[PDB]
Amino acid sequence: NNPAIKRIGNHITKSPEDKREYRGLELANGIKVLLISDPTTDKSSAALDVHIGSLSDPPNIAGLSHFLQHMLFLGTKKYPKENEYSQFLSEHAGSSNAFTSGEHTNYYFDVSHEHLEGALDRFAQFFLSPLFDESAKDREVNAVDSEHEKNVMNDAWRLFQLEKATGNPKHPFSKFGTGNKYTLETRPNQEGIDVRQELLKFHSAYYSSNLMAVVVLGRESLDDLTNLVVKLFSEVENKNVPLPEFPEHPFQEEHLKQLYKIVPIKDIRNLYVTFPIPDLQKYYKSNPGHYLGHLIGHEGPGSLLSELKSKGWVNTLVGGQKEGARGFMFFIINVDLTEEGLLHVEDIILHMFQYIQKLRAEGPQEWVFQELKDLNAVAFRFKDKERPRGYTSKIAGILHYYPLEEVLTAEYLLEEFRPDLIEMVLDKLRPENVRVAIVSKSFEGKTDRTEEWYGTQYKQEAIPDEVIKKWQNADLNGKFKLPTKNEFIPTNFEILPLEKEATPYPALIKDTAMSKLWFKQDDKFFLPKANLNFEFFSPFAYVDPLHSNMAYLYLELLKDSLNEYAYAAELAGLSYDLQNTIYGMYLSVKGYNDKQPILLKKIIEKMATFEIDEKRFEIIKEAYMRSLNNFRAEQPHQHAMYYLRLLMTEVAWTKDELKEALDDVTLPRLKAFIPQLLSRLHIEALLHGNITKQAALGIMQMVEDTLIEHAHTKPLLPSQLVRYREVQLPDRGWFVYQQRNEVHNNSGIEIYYQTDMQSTSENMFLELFAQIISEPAFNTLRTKEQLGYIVFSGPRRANGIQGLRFIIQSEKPPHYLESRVEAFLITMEKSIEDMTEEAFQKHIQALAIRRLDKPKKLSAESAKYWGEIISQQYNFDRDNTEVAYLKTLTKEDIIKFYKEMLAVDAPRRHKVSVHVLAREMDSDINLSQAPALPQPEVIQNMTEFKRGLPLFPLVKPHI
Amino acid sequence: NPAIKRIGNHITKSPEDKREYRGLELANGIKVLLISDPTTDKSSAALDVHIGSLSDPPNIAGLSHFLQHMLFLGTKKYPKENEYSQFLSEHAGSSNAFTSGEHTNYYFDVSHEHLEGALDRFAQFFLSPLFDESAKDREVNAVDSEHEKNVMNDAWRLFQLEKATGNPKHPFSKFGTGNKYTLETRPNQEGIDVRQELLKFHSAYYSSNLMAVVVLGRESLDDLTNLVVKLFSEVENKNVPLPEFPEHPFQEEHLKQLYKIVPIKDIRNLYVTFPIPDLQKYYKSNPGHYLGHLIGHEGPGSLLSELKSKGWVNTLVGGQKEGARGFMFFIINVDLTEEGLLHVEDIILHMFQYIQKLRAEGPQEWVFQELKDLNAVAFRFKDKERPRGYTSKIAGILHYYPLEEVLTAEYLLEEFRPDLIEMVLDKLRPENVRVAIVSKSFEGKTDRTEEWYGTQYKQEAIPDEVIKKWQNADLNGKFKLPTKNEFIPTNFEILPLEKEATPYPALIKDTAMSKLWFKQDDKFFLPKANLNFEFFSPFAYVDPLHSNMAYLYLELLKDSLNEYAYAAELAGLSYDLQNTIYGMYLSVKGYNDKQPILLKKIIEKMATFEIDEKRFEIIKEAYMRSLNNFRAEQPHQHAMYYLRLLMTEVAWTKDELKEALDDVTLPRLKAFIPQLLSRLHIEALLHGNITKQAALGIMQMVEDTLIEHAHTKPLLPSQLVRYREVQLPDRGWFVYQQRNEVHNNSGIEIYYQTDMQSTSENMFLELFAQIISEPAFNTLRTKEQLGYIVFSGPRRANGIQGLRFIIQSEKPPHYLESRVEAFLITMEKSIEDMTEEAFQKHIQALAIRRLDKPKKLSAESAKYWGEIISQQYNFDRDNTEVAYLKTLTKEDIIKFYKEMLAVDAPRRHKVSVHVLAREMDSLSQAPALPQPEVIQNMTEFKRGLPLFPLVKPHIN
Ligand SMILES: COC(=O)NC[C@@H](Cc1cnc2ccccc2c1)c1ccc(OCCCCCc2ccc(NC(=O)[C@H](C3CCCCC3)N3CCC[C@H](N)C3=O)cc2)cc1
Ligand SMILES: COC(=O)NC[C@@H](Cc1cnc2ccccc2c1)c1ccc(OCCCCCc2ccc(NC(=O)[C@H](C3CCCCC3)N3CCC[C@H](N)C3=O)cc2)cc1
Ligand SMILES: [Zn+2]
Ligand SMILES: [Zn+2]
Repeated sequence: NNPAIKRIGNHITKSPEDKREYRGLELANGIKVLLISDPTTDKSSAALDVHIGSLSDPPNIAGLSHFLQHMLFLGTKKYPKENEYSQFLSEHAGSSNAFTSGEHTNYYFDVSHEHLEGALDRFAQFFLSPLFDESAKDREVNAVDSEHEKNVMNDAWRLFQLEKATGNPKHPFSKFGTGNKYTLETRPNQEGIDVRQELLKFHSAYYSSNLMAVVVLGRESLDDLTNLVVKLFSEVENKNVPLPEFPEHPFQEEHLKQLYKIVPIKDIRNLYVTFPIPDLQKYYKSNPGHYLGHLIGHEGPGSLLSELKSKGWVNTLVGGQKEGARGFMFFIINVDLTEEGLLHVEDIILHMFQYIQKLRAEGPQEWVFQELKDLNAVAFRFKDKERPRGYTSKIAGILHYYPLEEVLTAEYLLEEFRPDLIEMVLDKLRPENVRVAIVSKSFEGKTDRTEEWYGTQYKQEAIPDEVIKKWQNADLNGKFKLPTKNEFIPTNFEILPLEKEATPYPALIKDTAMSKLWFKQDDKFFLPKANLNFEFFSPFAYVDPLHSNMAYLYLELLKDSLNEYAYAAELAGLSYDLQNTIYGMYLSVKGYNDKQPILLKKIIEKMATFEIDEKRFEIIKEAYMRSLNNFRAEQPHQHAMYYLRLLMTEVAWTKDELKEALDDVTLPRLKAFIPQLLSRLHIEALLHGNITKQAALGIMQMVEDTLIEHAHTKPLLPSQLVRYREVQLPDRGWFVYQQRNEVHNNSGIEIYYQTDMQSTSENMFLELFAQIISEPAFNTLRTKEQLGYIVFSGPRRANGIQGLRFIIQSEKPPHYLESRVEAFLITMEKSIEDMTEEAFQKHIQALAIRRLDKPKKLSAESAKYWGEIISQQYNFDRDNTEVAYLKTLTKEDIIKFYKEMLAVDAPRRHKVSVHVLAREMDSDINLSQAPALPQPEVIQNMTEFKRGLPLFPLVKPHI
Repeated sequence: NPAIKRIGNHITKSPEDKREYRGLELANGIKVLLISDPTTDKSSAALDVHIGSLSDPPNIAGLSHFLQHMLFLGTKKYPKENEYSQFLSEHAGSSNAFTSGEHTNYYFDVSHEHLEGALDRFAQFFLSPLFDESAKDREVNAVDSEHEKNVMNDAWRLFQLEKATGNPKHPFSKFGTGNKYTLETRPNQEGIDVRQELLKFHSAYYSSNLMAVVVLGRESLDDLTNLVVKLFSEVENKNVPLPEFPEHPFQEEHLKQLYKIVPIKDIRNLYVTFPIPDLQKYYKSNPGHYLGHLIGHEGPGSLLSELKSKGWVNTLVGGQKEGARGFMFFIINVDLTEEGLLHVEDIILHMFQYIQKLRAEGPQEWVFQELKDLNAVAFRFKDKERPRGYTSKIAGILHYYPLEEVLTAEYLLEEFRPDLIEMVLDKLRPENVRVAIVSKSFEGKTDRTEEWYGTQYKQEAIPDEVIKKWQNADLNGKFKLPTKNEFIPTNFEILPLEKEATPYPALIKDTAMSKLWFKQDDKFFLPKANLNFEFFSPFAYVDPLHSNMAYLYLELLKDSLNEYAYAAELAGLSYDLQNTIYGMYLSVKGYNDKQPILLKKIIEKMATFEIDEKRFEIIKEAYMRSLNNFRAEQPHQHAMYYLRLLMTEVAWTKDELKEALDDVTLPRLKAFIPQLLSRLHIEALLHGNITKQAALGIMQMVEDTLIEHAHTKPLLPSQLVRYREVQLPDRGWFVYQQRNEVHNNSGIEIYYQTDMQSTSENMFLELFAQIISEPAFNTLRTKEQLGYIVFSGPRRANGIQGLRFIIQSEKPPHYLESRVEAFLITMEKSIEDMTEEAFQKHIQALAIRRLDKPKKLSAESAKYWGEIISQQYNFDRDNTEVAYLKTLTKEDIIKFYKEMLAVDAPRRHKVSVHVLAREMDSLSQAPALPQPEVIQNMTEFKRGLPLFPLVKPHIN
């Protein structure tokens, strides 16, 4: 009926549990579209994906597709204002982003459901009439340069690019996609290159509709969205641009049978094994790479990892298919290395080849495939509802590779068993086709080459033919066996009827000296899943640095020992997490409820009757020592946040204290620790999901009985159940703690204005001021003043106390940052004074909607409940109570609050700043007038600082 | 001049004693000792009448005690009753008195400038006392108060019960305290005028010939002679023959008798007594001291060692017990285990076996010689005594020894008399034994009740078969005589005062492992040193279990080291070792000579200690009963104990500790000790006859002994955390209520928390406490008659302070609250009205008290140790704080009360603890009080309030 529509796709295959409605169609200009109708959604979204990226970049400008990614969303003929799209989405509780890959430039946003047409109209105009405003040319270069400079000191980005540089330089795969100040400014200036004209050349030659895909999600019907997208996207130019393909592999003979020795930033030992393979995409209905990745990357009994671990060579492994570009892919086998693993690289690889050879001897297995196909079927069926912004962005890219009807089922379903394709792929995984890379600090001052884009230090060798022959002739290994029938595969998906005694919030169904049990039966999602949360309290887990180290190692060793068993459950959508806390231990079991008690039983049984293997203990003790030293390689803002937590909490063991006390951790001392730690405990739990009241009680009893029987567990005294207090800062006080980051040449800062103890009134005073200043903070400090890559503002909540926080990572000294934040606070006071009641009520309403936002998955609901339980505040109806009080708030109340608590001259001001210096550092112009800042009290000793100040009380519970 | 009957020869003193002495007998028969000490801060005098309670008329019990109370209540020269106490209060003085069975000792101290003034008031009570009728009823309520206090005390209960089981016609059977019944109720019923009987007794017994006067002053011996003659030569001589009681109060019918007594506390004791002749005459030889030393010995081969080894007894006390002139006793008292209580006959057999070993081996001259040598050293290097107690003690012993031997008397032994040792030993036989067993296992199984205390007991005759068994006691090979004591000091060298010596302790070491404070003694010059150590460990108080483990570890350590340590303790080298809320405390005191040997053994034992399973179980049981036994402590103590739990950050209760005790196993304790000693911090004070280098060597030795045997590493500074005081809110009032199940008396503690300690805050509080001190006693105790215990003063804990009131009364706690509140108003008025002259008198009185210089090393060390344990280190505090006190005004104090303590103060921080009586249900105008916040749960109360900072240390 409509000439603007080429074809309306048939039924879009979806999960029976999916209530969202789908319509697929192709427009006359060649745009592939998917319309998502969700009358339930709080946020409406859209995405456009151009099948052009950084592999198409011109030789003259490296990072041009990525620079276009920035320059395209700056002004349009309909909306000449550069920041229109950004402002509209900010004004209507939205957000936007984009990314550039080698073959795609994806653009996306979300907005309040009532404003889809307005946001989409602004979005569509960039694909119709862009202007590329010459005024933002230099700031975008700096935004792209800031992105790369952040990546430069990242080990993964370094490796990613070093791999690209060690392939065929004549191949597009070797291109540097990010760009920088050099590639976008310095170099084009020297060569008399017109950056804007080269950008427009690129835009006009590649950005065509035939290579585009659109996804629109909203409350509006399928037909209303069909009209909206036709109106907005049938006018987009169709220059019939051919799809860029790369059939030739960037890895030719001279790039095979090669060995690379790389120097990292962090003290990490890793082995990377790669095989170039053809492009397997077209075989998505059988997916041979997934079959082989499942087996090679298996962690159960008889796996390659198991043997490599037993040999004491590796702890972790990753195996499978890795995307390349249209025409090529890679097969990887990635492992970490123990000190002995680094010495037995050749041996490890021999074992890798022995496992690959076992699969050849055994041949493909239909039963392994049946499990994989059946599991993905259950996965797709009971899958959680997606965040619309990520959902659209994802589908936009997927539309290019699959028929309209298969874009939901694409990466989930398996149909045909193709053992011939498995045999085809497995045949490329051979020693004459291997590329080997070792990453070790031991290569420092022993390297001859440099990757210039990042500065990575490496050496390259050709692998001796005698090493290749040993891998080819590799003898059989009986330790390697194919996995067994996965008994963890779920079968019972019955949604237990909603009980007569069912409550809207978690109810305390057990209250004893040993345990406090909070339970809720899911009354919203109705998926066969549940979340089991346990917090085990012991004063012996943080009494001193030694015991803290021992509580860490205990649980690392426990997860390691349970790994081979737990893996099968993980594959069957049942996962667990076990971490030590500053009060004891945390256990979470998520996923399908069916086989959930079995894994829980095993976890607690292992906990209570743990037999430590000396070899594992020594390997894990070494890796934890490295992990301690590796904190220095973390970013300055991350360090700043770590120092404030130390400073502000009553008891807190530093990384320096923990590593000093690690040497004293012996195997008998640890063997003595476990019964002592488990001798006396309090357990506080939350069991939420597809469970009944009597089932939750039986779970808790099983947990109790296992600890009582095997560990001889007894409860703790209520006087022993004590939490740490926050430091109480003095009125009109300002303290500064300074430290240096030795890895990065940027500064870090956290500015904390401590207000008072949390309450309905105090929370909403702070949250309203935070709501008001939120967007301006980013546009001022980040966009206008260009302070740093990281600019953050919001409430800080710790130990029942709260306040206002500012986190910034800049190239400018922390003391300059101090004066800028202070000027901004004055501007915000002016803004609140000057703003209208209409603009003020919009803030109260924006915050109110965010706080009343319904959780969209069970885990999101449980996380809200868990927060109230771990804070011991138990205010499950918080949002309603606090939103009712917020609506009564006046402009003058926030002005008074600022005047008394936050202002430079406020009578009750409590400012504490943490300054993290850059690697090389030492300690008008139409900008806001910064006030006069007093002399800070410089903190020299964390203990003396705490000893000289009072500590706050602890917040009283609701229940 | 002729008023002196004779002047004694040289008064034998120590060459180390710089004080001058003069003895003389007055014409009226008064024996006198004069002490000339120009350096003395306080001067003192004491008069002792050799007549006591054993002289009371049978129809008026406690009359001698009553005369003591009525004597110092006005005279002809000084008619007002308040005169004497008032005079001493105005001139930095004090006074007290005690009545025993044979003596009435009256004594005082005053400023060294006001000796003549004070002694003149004192002297009149021995010339023309008035005995004011106004105080008759108040003094009876005072004597009745003292007896009612002792009524629930197990030691006073036994003391009287023993006296109720002998010859009733013997003066020893007398109740010497008296009460409202014996001094008021019964005499009125019998038509006895107590006043005339009081005057009768005083006339008959208060004779100068039975009196001894001791005077200590800055004044010369010649000037002291003139003063004591001027005042005491007029005391009338009634020529009273000194009473004697040579019959033994236990005649044949009272021998071979078994007594079964019910206690208040869950205690188990065995008392074995032998009536003996009055050995006082043999004081130069002293055979009772000899046998006491051997029978009571705690070293290898001793009676105790075997009784411990068998698992029957933990402790033993042996030797002569004083009776009166004419009779004495020889005792062997032990405590019992659950098993000792079932093996009493076996314990006494073992006692008799040991006695027989002393017979078979005969007397040892070297044993006597060692005692002689030890008393010579102990007399020579005797610490300087506070004048008040020094005069009091001499006034008593003046009666017993010649003038010249009054100081050496209780010390020096001369001739070895094996004949006497055989004579005394011949009395230690089963035919002459008396046995008493104290145990709750007798509750409901007794027939008699002691009338004065209500003590429940049974009397039995020891069977002839049991006596015969004990008589036939074999020789036991387990008993061996003690060996030569290798702890006897020989090196008495006083090291020269170093060029770099300091007046206060100096920080001579500040490492991660230890903080060492040192001071060479520049005051006393006796061959002694005090070695104090604080060991910090987060594992000594992490939970109630570790706390019990810390207690038991040191108790077992002290137990195991006892046989070795006793020899040192006899040789004047004692030690203390106890668990703290932060770790452990060790103190080594006495003669420096053998001091590092003992300290090396204690530190070695700490680390290489091996636990005996039998002792562990025994000590564990002893500690479980000790926790329970707290229920029998006074209600005011209970009230003090609860406020320490309420106001401290972390504090494990007696209930939590006793609940944790069953989890203390032997493998658990063995795992704990290596763990506790693994990481330590030591804070020490080494004060005495030592050099800087000697101190450093001592600290290094302690550190190295721990490093070697325990692999000790230092803690992190971040781990050296001290508990905080709960910060009370402004205008707040919290009440905590409990009950005392044992006592029918109420206990209370009222705390007005002020602020953190600082020069200004300390002196505000201390000056306010000075002003209200006597009035609090006079109003609430004397006038209102609230109770025996009425206390007011500053409270100091965790760098914080405030005002406190402690009252033990039979009246309910809420009443005391309003009466204390009424008193606060009364003082608010009293301060506004008092003169500048009256105000300055309070400043001077506090200044004098605060500047009162220590008389011995121990007292100086204690002052320094207090500065160390608080982590304030303000050694020059007393000078600084007094200088500031002298700048304070009546206005400054008025401001402080109105802001912090007044019923309507803006910053009033009140917390009260109420401990009700056993039976209890759950005048100036008192102000209106708000409704208090009742503390249900101690932890929730603590969680709901903030915590104070910790006081900043005073740096050099
Ligand atoms: C993309 O960036 C790079 O190219 N980086 C370069 C190399 C490092 C390198 C290499 N060679 C060089 C040669 C010369 C010079 C320098 C060199 C540098 C690199 C770095 C990191 C890196 O990260 C890994 C993720 C890569 C994503 C693909 C993938 C996903 C999942 C799985 N597999 C799994 O998650 C599997 C499942 C697969 C599907 C079936 C079920 C199993 N499973 C699950 C969890 C763990 C388990 N053991 C396992 O196995 C495999 C691939 C990849 C490559
Ligand atoms: C004062 O109160 C009473 O009398 N109460 C009565 C009885 C309990 C009783 C008894 N029998 C009864 C019969 C029938 C009915 C009721 C009865 C009740 C009692 C209670 C407590 C009591 O307390 C004990 C002290 C009593 C002082 C005499 C003394 C001092 C020191 C030493 N001996 C030592 O200090 C010796 C040294 C002596 C000198 C040379 C060196 C050794 N040494 C040192 C310390 C420890 C060591 N094991 C030791 O041995 C001996 C006696 C005394 C008596
Ligand atoms: Zn970018
Ligand atoms: Zn009295």
